[PDB]
Amino acid sequence: SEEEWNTGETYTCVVAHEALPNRVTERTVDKSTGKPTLYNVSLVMSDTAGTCY
Amino acid sequence: DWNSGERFTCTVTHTDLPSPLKQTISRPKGVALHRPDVYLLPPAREQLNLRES
Repeated sequence: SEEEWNTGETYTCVVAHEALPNRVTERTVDKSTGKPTLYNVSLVMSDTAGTCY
Repeated sequence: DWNSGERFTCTVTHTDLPSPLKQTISRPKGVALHRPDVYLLPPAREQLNLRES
C-alpha cells in the first residue's frame, strides 16, 4: 500500500547466491533514502581550532 | 638625597661598644641600566578548554 512507504517504512531485500562469499547479502531503503526529495543537513563543527590545530 | 645615586647606609652603633652597622638598606644605584622587557602571555588553550580556571 501507499501507507507503509509513505509512513517511512525501511524495507530490506535479502538474497542468497552460491557465488557470493558469505552466501547471503542484503540491501535496504526507506522513504527518505528513496531519492531524498530534500536534504536536511545541519552539520556543526565545534572547536574548529584548538589543541589539535 | 637618598635617590642621588648613593647607597644610603645607616650608622647605628651599640652602647657596649661602637659598632657602626653600615647596612645598605638603599637599593643599588648605577652598575648598569637596562630596559626590563615585559611580555604578557595568555593562558594555554588546554587551560581554557578545561573550563575550570
